[PDB]
Amino acid sequence: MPKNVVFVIDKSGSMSGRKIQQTREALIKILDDLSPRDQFNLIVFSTEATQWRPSLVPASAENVNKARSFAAGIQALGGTNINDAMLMAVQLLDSSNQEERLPEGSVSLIILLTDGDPTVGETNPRSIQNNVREAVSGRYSLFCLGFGFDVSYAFLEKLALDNGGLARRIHEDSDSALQLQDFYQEVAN
Amino acid sequence: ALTGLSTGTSQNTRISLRPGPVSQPYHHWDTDKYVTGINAISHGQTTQGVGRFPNEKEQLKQLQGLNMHTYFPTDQIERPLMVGSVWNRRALHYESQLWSKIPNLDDSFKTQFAALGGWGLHQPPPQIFLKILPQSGPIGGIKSMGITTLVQYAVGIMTVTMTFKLGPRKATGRWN
Amino acid sequence: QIFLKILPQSGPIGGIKSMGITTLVQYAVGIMTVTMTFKLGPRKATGRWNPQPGVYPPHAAGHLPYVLYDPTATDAKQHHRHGYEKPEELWTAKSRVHPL
Amino acid sequence: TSVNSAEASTGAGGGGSNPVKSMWSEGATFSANSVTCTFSRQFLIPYDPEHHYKVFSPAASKVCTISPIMGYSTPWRYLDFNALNLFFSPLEFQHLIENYGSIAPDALTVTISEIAVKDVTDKTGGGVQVTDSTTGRLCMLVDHEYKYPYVLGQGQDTLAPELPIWVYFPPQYAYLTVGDVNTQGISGDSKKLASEESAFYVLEHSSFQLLGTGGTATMSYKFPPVPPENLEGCSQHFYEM
Amino acid sequence: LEFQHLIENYGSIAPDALTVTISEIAVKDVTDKTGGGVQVTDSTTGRLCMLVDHEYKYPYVLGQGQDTLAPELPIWVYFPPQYAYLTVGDVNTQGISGDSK
Amino acid sequence: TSVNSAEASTGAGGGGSNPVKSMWSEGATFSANSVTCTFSRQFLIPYDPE
Amino acid sequence: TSVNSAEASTGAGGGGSNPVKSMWSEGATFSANSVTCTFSRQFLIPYDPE
Amino acid sequence: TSVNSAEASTGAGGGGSNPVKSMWSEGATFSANSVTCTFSRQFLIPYDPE
Amino acid sequence: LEFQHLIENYGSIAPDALTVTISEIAVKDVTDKTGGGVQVTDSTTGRLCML
Repeated sequence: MPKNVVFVIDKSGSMSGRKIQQTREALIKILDDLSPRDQFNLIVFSTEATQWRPSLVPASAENVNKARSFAAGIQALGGTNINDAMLMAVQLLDSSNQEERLPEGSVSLIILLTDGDPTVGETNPRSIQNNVREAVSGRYSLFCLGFGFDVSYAFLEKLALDNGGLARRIHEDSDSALQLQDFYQEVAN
Repeated sequence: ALTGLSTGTSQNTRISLRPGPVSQPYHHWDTDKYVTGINAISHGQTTQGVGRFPNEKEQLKQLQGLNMHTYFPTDQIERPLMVGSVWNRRALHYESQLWSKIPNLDDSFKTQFAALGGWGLHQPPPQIFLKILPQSGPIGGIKSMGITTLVQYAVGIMTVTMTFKLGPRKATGRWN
Repeated sequence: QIFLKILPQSGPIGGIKSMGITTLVQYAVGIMTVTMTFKLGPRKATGRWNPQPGVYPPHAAGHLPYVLYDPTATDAKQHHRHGYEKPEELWTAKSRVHPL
Repeated sequence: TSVNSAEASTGAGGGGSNPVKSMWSEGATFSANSVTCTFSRQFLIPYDPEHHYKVFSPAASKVCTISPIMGYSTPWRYLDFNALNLFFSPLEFQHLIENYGSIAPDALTVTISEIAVKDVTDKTGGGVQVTDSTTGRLCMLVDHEYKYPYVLGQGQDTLAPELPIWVYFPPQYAYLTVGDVNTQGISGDSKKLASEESAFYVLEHSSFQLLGTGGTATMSYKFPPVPPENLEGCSQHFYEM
Repeated sequence: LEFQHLIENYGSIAPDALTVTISEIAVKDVTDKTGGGVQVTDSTTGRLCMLVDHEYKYPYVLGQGQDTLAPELPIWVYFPPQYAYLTVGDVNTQGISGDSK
Repeated sequence: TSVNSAEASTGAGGGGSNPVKSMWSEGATFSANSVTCTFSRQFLIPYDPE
Repeated sequence: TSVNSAEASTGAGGGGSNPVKSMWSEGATFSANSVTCTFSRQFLIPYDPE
Repeated sequence: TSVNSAEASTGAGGGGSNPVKSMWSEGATFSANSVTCTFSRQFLIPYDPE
Repeated sequence: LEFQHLIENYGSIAPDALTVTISEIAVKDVTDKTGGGVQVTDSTTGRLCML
């Protein structure tokens, strides 16, 4: 199946060093192996939420190269606004229902990576669980990646379970880029 | 579970009363054996491990040894406070606390010495509270700043001077 | 009224190219200490036999006001206050009363 | 160009100068009728990123306390030096017990000196670097009035380091208060909720000193008259007189 | 607690005197931090302008029930309001629209 | 070379010293005929770029 | 490690302190027989490289 | 975040202040019986590495 | 030269008095330099212990 994949990536100041490098390296390799029929976008979150294209764009040779350059250029931005980040990614996938009705037959997938708990905007985790499930409404699966042990993983597991997906732990080690690739290959096709 | 001297509303809802009154030992060399009280507190352990305890030999000498029975002709370990009682307190030791605050309840009996050692005081050495004054990070024309604090820590030197009053040694009549 | 602003500081002008005109990014902090003296009248003498009404502290919508509490210990519904709560009435004095 | 162009040269940042003299004061001075014991420790007070007051409120449901405890944790640290071995080196304590018949506490002075509030920032090439702050302030509150719950002298693992070569990390100030036991719904488990009697203390509501870098402040205390500890034992059983 | 003590122990209250002290002023320079973000340093040449309008020259905007007060808790940083005020003027019709400024 | 070469060492910038004492003044002092109320707040005035 | 590891924290450079007071002097003071007029401007003198 | 986020703003390092007054002394003062000649030059003494 | 002068001009020598002065103390902070290596700055809070 062609798929509509949205990646939501923490860019908190805690990601500085190996975690940001390994996350970027995994995203470059994931972008490089994307098929020409897929559609995608990238959301970064920190204290501020920022999106690469604000909508789903096709995995053209130009768009994949521009996305890889964006993945290389982005810098860390302090705090952690997980609620806005997820809602923005969800909003971009839900654009399929109205603005872009031609990719409705594609498989939609939302992938979130974080190393920490919410610290900016809505930080009540029960409210965030409500906000995500009411937005997604069972339309697609949410895969939450907990990078490290400095995060409430049970919050990430419950959120993925409520939305047709599963959570996965990424261990802070030398192989974290491979661990991200290994997980993505499970859901890539 | 909570062993030793304790008080509360049930077996499950208790506080420890260790080490118990200063008027009784919780560790001493008995004649061929170290005896340790169920109420004993350890000033750390020799490695959990073997406890580190004062040797309360001056209490053992004056009928205050551990497992001292009193017979009322009937056999019990408890001795009431009697009129005309004499006893030794638990010895001060190198690692003992120096004071504790006597709780300002209405009344008390012989609170001059705290159970953990040192002196009971109604007005003990005052608490000195320290914190770093928080400093705001920048707000203004820079975008996305949020509210932040400056990363600051403090160091310094605490110098503590304590004067102790010292009594003279008692004169010795012994030959040996 | 006490008016405060930071004195603007000019950025560099000179041999460096393309500088334009800029201001130094500066902000100010400090401590505002405000001392206010109030004149206080004495309480009126009470002739009553029966006690005056209690000077009750005011009531909160949940639990108790002005005390930091753990909202997970209480069935109050003011979790959005995170366990520090204002009273729902304004605290007004005038609890004690005297004849006319 | 680069300073590395000279291989035996290092870059220099032109830092400030501060020709202050201060003392490291340590040791016991014995006299016929008293000893004056001084110890010094370096202390460190950490960066606290959010100066929250928190309610300390464990649940209760194996021996529990008689009721569930409740208290408050504050952003303040405090100094704990309530142990005899801080004041005497092992030699000095030997000298005390060898030469004197009794000991009692007489007077206490606490001096905080060489305060440095230190800014932290990112270092070139990663990590952090530290600089002395002229605007940073150390808050010192000395509670001569005993306004605030007294938590010293409880056998807690909070003391100044036993060796003078170790940095004191003063404990976070937190205390327990009375409250009301509230049943946690159907479970029958209990928590102590705050009640009108529960004392919530905000130390920032009092006046305290703001000390800059290089600042010094001193507390002094006199002990009440107390019975001396007898350092000498008995050569007789009282029941064998 | 102090307000409880006031209303428990006294029959009346009136304002008497006020002192405002601004102290521990720091004008802080900001610059880029290594590795991104910003870092702050204390400025010896930065100046905080303080104007106290004892003469009431300037339009008085205090005491209007506005959301401008110092924080209720001592643990919170005051962000003093921007000074702005209303003045008289002439109502001019915005052309054909009949709307007015 | 780098200061990171010692793993338990941090770089130091040699900042300035300022041995000033100041008060955080807070609290109500009551008397028979008056109360003196003091509060302190930290304030921040933002960068205004224009 | 990095100061960015705390998301609500900023690095601090520990700059100097200078508790000087100075006046911005402006305004006309009129009198029966004279006026004293004061104005103040910030000035900037640029870097001259040669 | 960056100080570059405001385009008309520059970073500031909070350097020190030194309100010293000094003279650049130059010129000949002639008199009937003598002249006093003063000149000033800035001098530079280089880094000597050894 | 001074030792030559001593032995040329005097019949005996004995030590009399000593003064040691430590001056111009600088406790110097070290940190990473831009582009690698380290750079040094003078510390106002650093202390030299003299016993």
